[PDB]
Formats: sequence, structure tokens, C-alpha cells
Amino acid sequence: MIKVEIKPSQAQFTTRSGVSRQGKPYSLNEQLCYVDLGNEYPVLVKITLDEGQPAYAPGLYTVHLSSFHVGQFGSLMIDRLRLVPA
Amino acid sequence: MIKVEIKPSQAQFTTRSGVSRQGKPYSLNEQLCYVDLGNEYPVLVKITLDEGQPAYAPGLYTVHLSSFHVGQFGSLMIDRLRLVPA
Repeated sequence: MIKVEIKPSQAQFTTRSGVSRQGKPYSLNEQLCYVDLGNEYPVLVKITLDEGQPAYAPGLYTVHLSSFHVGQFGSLMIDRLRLVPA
Repeated sequence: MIKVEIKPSQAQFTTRSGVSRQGKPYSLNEQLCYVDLGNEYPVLVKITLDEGQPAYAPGLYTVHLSSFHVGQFGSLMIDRLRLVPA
């Protein structure tokens, strides 16, 4: 139901890095995508992938249920967008 | 795709009230519901409805696209859960 599109230009990902307070480094992969929210065009969205998750190939995806969780105030929140092919 | 269930016990809603800093009062309706996230059972979630939105009747619902928006850091966030009957 939520249609997410990774265009050919968006196979191109980036990696952000640093070290934590507690002496330990990190790297997160980041990729852009288009999410169709029923507006005139799809919106540009940024995804930050989980540790050691490969970037997504071009194609149509949908949002996997594991993207969601119950937040701090009892309401449903997005943890991070986890996609599965359509 | 996200299945939300309002049980007969959850027709029972509540209203929270107060006045704002800038001299103006408010009231938000709040209702509970069950969201199926593929785990062993559905999770209990709290919904806070929009201004002047009536509470939901019992039944099966799904999440409407207008629940989502692009947040402050460029990622997709839930604004508040807006439901439509299944």
C-alpha cells in the first residue's frame, strides 16, 4: 500500500561515519527514494539503512511492517523505513 | 496493509483539555486500538484524533496515506494515525 520507488539515479548511496562517545566508530548507509503519498508527485525521502544492510537496487518496493513500532508516548512511530520488493 | 482494529471496548474514548500559553484552550480526543505488526498478537496503540474529528466506531480499519509526512531530518515520519475502513 505505501509505494516506494528507488530510481536508477538512486542506486548511488553514501555512508556517514564517526566514532561514539564511548570510543566506538560507526557507519550508516544512506539512500534516497521516492514515496507516494497521493499528492501531485511522490515525495523525496531519505532512508538510513540498518548496520550492515546493503543498499537497495532500483525497483518498486513497499514498506515492511517491521518499519513501525510503538513510541515513547504510546503512539505508533516509524523506527526506520524497511523495504521489501513489490 | 497495516491492519488496525477498534474493538467494542474501544468505542469508549476520552478527551484531554487545557489552555495554551497564548490564552487559548484545547481538547483532543483519544482512543485506543490494536495494530497488527506481524508479532504474536496485535499491539495496543493510542490514537489522538484531529480537532473536531469524531471517535472511530468498532471495526477494521487501515492506515490512510495522510498519516505520514517527511520529518525534520528528511526521513518519513507518522504525523498521527488517520484511519479509513477496510
